[PDB]
Amino acid sequence: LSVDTKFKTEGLCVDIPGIPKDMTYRRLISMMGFGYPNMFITREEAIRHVRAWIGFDVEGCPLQLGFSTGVNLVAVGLPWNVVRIKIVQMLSDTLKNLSDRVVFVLWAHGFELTSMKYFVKIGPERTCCLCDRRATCFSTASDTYACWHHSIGFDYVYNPFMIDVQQWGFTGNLQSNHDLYCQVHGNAHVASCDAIMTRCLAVHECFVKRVDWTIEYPIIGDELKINAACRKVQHMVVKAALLADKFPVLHDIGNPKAIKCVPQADVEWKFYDAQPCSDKAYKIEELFFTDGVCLFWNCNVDRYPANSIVCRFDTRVLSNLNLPGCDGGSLYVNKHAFHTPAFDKSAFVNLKQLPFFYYSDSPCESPLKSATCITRCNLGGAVCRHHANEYRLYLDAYNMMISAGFSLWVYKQFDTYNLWNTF
Ligand SMILES: O=C(NCc1nc(C2CC2)cs1)c1cc(CNCC2CC2)[nH]n1
Ligand SMILES: [Zn+2]
Ligand SMILES: [Zn+2]
Ligand SMILES: [Zn+2]
Repeated sequence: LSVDTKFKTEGLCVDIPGIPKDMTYRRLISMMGFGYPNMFITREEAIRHVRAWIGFDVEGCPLQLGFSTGVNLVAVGLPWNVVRIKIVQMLSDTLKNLSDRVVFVLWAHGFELTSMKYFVKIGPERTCCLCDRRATCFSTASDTYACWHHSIGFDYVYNPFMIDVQQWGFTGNLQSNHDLYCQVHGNAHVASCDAIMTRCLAVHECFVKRVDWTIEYPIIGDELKINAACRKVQHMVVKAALLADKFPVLHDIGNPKAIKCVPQADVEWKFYDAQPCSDKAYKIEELFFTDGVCLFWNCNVDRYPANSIVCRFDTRVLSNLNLPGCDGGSLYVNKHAFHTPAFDKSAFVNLKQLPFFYYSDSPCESPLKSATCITRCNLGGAVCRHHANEYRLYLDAYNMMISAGFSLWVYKQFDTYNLWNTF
C-alpha cells in the first residue's frame, strides 16, 4: 500500500474539523505524529492476516478505548502511561497463539488515529530480544523489543498495522451497515461495541460476501492432525453405516472436489456439488434422495433429511483456529479461511448424535477392554494388540476432531450392534 495513495477524510471531519479533503497516507501518518513502508495496508494484505484483526474504536466527550476483545479502557479512568501497559498485555495474550502482528480494524472518525501516538512506536522491522519472531512490542524501561510471547512488562505497541473500513466505499454510518448483515452484536454506546461491529463488518465483506479459497494461512496449531483425524473418522463412520444398513446408494452432497471416502464399498456412489456456504445455511429444498443414505460432510443445510450421515462444524467452539464471525457464524482458518453459518441445533432434529465406536475387519496381526472396540478380537473375548493400538489411535483422532469443534450426527436407526455379524 503506497504511502502516496489517497485517503478519504470525510469520516474524520467531525473529530478533526477542517481536515483537508486531499490527503495521502504519507500526510495522515505525519498528522498522527509519526520493512515497514506504511502503517496502513491493503484489503488483500489484511485478508492474508485476518488472524491479526483487532477492531478498535476511540470515543470522546478524556477518552474511551474499545477493542473487539470486549475491553474498554478510559485514558485520562487512568493516565496513558498505565493504559499502554494494559494494551500491550491484552494484545499479546489475544494474539500470541494467532499471529505475528496486530492489524487494527477501524471505522475511523479521528480520535482513534490521534490516540495512537500515545501507545504506539514505529521503526525498522526488528526481531524479538528473546527469540526469532518479529517484534510487536517495545519497552522504554530496557530499550528492548519483543514478540507477543515475550512482551511481559513491555509498554508500547511496535509497528502495528491498521486498515480503515470506511475507505471501502460505504454509505451511512457503522451500525446501519453492520446491522444489514448481523443481529448478534448490539450498539450499547460503549467503544468496544463499535470495535466489535467494525471487525464483524470487515469479516462479512472479506469472507462472507467475498470468498477466496486460494489464500493459504500459516500453521499455528493442530491443523494437520485435525484434518487427518477428519479423514480417518469420515472413512470409519461411513464404512460402518454401509455395513450395518447396506444402503444400495449413497448421495454425497458437498464439495465438488470430493473423492469416495470408502472406495471399496459395494454401493452406488453419486456426487452432488455444493461449495461451502459462507453466508446462510443451504435450504434442503433448493439442494434437493430418499433412497439409501445422504452424506453431508461439512455441507451445512438448515434441516438434514432423516436418512443422513452428517459432520457439521460447531461455530461456538473456542480454539485458535476459530475466529469470531458474522451473525453468529465463525471464521474457521485451517489452511484456508471458511466463514461458517451459526450452529443451529434444530438442523439435526431428524437425526441423533453419533456415538463413538471403532470398527475394524483387518486381520489380528502385529491390555484393552472396551465395549466400543468392534473387532473379531473382542467378539471372541480378547482384543489383540494390533487392534488395541489402532483403537487407541482412532480414539485420539476422534477426540481431536470433536474438540476442534466438529460434531457428528446420524440417522436414528444406526445401531453399532449390527456390525458384529459382519465377523
Ligand atoms: O458513549 C460512548 N462511549 C462511552 C464514552 N465514555 C467517555 C469518557 C471517558 C469516560 C467518552 S465516550 C459511545 C458512543 C458511541 C457511538 N457509536 C455510534 C455513533 C453514534 C453514531 N460508541 N460508544
Ligand atoms: Zn519472542
Ligand atoms: Zn456483527
Ligand atoms: Zn484383533
